[PDB]
Amino acid sequence: HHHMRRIKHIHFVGIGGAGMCGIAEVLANQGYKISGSDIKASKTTQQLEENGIKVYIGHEAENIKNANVLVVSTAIDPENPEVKAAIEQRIPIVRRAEMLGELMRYRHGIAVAGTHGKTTTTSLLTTMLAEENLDPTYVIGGLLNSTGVNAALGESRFIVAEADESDASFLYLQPMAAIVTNIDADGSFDKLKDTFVQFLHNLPFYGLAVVCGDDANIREILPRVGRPVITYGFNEDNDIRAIDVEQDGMRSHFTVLRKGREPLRLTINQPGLHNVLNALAAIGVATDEGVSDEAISRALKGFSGVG
Ligand SMILES: Nc1ncnc2c1ncn2[C@@H]1O[C@H](COP(=O)(O)OP(=O)(O)NP(=O)(O)O)[C@@H](O)[C@H]1O
Ligand SMILES: [Mg+2]
Ligand SMILES: [Mg+2]
Repeated sequence: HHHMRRIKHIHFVGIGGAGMCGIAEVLANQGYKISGSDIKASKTTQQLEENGIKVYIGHEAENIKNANVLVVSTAIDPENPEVKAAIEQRIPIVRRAEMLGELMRYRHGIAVAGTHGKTTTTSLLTTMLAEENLDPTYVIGGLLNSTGVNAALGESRFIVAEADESDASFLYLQPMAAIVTNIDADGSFDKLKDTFVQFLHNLPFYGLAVVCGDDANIREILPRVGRPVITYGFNEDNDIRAIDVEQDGMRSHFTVLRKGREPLRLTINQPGLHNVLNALAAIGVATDEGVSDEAISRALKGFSGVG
């Protein structure tokens, strides 16, 4: 991937906050100098230090020394001393989602959205690409148990990332493929559906959206999407269907049907009908990306979960 013009030192304000340390880890593995700051030392900050990322405790204006850009979680608060010093010194400040957007530039990015099941689905799809030997970069909002990290840099073109709908963060992403697991109510619910539509409009006109056709709210916004859509679910009118579902204690067995493919029997190593649906979402993108049946089966059968 190309260098970012004149960016050598990136400083994360609130690096112990959610979503921040995974981006910092990927950028660090790419060769950027990564520093950060946070209110209180934590298991996240103690660890970031262990991989060479200096993590100041307490926000002092001097913590942004030598930084070329600052990363904040969502909004820019001028009352924060590091933020205020950066504005005084004309240092750029971007939100986390915009920095994640830049990791997708020049990559084949897959953004996993939905109200529930993003972390699980992102993990499943990442494992499927790993099993196909496609070494993906990934950014998960949780510990991938198979690797022991939230996020890692891969050498392939792929990056799989959680796409957060809160604060409309995911509109800063420019993916080549997207998942929407569900759109659940519990601003207004109508604005929220609009933003999911906007998110999919960020796909290129030829990009793929894999969405759960069992969800009535997803079904409602499909006429507005204007991109290639593949629906998954249990219902009969889905492009991708799990049938013959058997809940077997901590494991589930099902058959996935896919247009132009022979029926495929699978076992997912996690309980719950929602995780069969999450696996269908990952299967959808993985199939389109060329992942073999064997890689999909191995990934699902032995799935170590997300911490
Ligand atoms: N498809 C689903 N539909 C509804 N609930 C689900 C689904 N998948 C998982 N869950 C539930 O959501 C909980 C958290 O799952 P997770 O995969 O971390 O979701 P997320 O979309 O990443 N959530 P958040 O990042 O907190 O907005 C799970 O432990 C389940 O209780
Ligand atoms: Mg949430
Ligand atoms: Mg999550």
